[PDB]
Amino acid sequence: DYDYLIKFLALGDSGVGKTSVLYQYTDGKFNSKFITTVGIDFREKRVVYRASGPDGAGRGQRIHLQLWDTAGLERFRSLTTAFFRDAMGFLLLFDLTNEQSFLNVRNWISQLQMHAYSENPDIVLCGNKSDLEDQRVVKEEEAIALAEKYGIPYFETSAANGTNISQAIEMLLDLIMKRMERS
Amino acid sequence: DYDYLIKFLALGDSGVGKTSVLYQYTDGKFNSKFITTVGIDFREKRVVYRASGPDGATGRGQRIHLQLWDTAGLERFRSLTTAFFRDAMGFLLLFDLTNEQSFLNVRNWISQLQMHAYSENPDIVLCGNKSDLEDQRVVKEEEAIALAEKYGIPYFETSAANGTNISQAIEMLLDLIMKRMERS
Amino acid sequence: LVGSRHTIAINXR
Amino acid sequence: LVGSRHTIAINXR
Ligand SMILES: Nc1nc2c(ncn2[C@@H]2O[C@H](COP(=O)(O)OP(=O)(O)NP(=O)(O)O)[C@@H](O)[C@H]2O)c(=O)[nH]1
Ligand SMILES: Nc1nc2c(ncn2[C@@H]2O[C@H](COP(=O)(O)OP(=O)(O)NP(=O)(O)O)[C@@H](O)[C@H]2O)c(=O)[nH]1
Ligand SMILES: [Mg+2]
Ligand SMILES: [Mg+2]
Repeated sequence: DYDYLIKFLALGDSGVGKTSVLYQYTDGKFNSKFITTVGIDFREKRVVYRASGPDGAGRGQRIHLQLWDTAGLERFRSLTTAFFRDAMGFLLLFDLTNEQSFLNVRNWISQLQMHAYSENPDIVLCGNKSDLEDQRVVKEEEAIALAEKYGIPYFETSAANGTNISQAIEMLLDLIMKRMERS
Repeated sequence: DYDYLIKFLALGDSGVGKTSVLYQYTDGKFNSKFITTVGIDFREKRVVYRASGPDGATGRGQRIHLQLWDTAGLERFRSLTTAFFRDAMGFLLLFDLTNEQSFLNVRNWISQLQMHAYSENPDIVLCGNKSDLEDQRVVKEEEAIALAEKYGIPYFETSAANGTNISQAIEMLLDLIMKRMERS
Repeated sequence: LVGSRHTIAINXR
Repeated sequence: LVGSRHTIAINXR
């Protein structure tokens, strides 16, 4: 049925849209009403990964994606766990309409490098809620600069309408599939 | 994770005491107020594991990192068809000694386990919880024991409130897994 | 732990 | 997936 079970973890302040980003990705659905995640949760999706071919060459592997959702209010608490060190890649979100959630991205990355299976784990940075342009407060150049300083991909996404959700997740999938041994 | 990282899943109808049992085990604490579990949750515990022979000869302790997963009873059988569920190494199956229907539903639970776990015969320990409520007890001990014998699984009557048999039941499940696994 | 539906890697199996 | 603090088993690594 599947060739690889791949586990990713979404992170970021409460309210930035972690639950909604996973839900729009796996089910194509979105709920307006905020219900904070307690404990932890997950979703799964079977996808097909076609590799980045050199010179342009095909070889599509069945991936079983397992997408873990964290409680933003628990903050930095379950970083201590063997569970966390089993996460293969990180989808790090902030809220394009919340400067404070963006200002907290530096410490999230620091916390990530300190507790993951690697001091340089794969991270994809998402500026979520791009559909609320009238309430935007984070300037694209600042977000792009921050991603460039750390060397991680940056996407502006919307869990409401799906814009760039799959692109961001497939980018994380690609990093892991190229870093993993025997592939 | 030091010698081994072992993962268990606790199951049963809503209200039987899954969250309270795992919390009593990891923290020795209990709360009377019912806060039903939404989604999933887990607690981790470092414990020492001491193998026992058939004669009772005890080997040296091994450091186990236990990862104990807690499930929502209201989503009864929601997605036993996930890769998450197929990664559970063993199951702590609970019912409530004060709720006969939760006990009558144990057969269906075992059926659903065997159809959806990593194996057709996964390790199971049956707990009859809330043994501290003697006046409210309704499940007949002889019938719980008969049922356990039929499926060949250990049975413990536990209390999340006062802690009785909680370590024993989890330790027996750990013993089944350690005995069963392949090592390098 | 080897099963008819899935092999669980233990950090043996 | 081999890391400096831990190695993740991929159901390679
Ligand atoms: N317009 C819009 N609203 C969004 C978007 N993503 C999330 N929201 C809304 O913002 C709120 C928070 O979403 P949610 O996914 O619960 O955030 P979270 O990161 O999971 N928070 P927590 O960590 O507390 O569980 C909800 O009201 C949700 O509908 C988005 O892309 N666009
Ligand atoms: N006296 C007593 N009360 C218990 C015991 N175990 C649980 N309870 C109580 O019974 C209720 C249910 O406990 P809980 O652990 O939430 O059950 P659950 O199986 O996790 N329910 P859910 O599936 O809805 O999350 C709570 O009110 C709790 O205080 C026990 O051994 N003794
Ligand atoms: Mg959430
Ligand atoms: Mg509960």
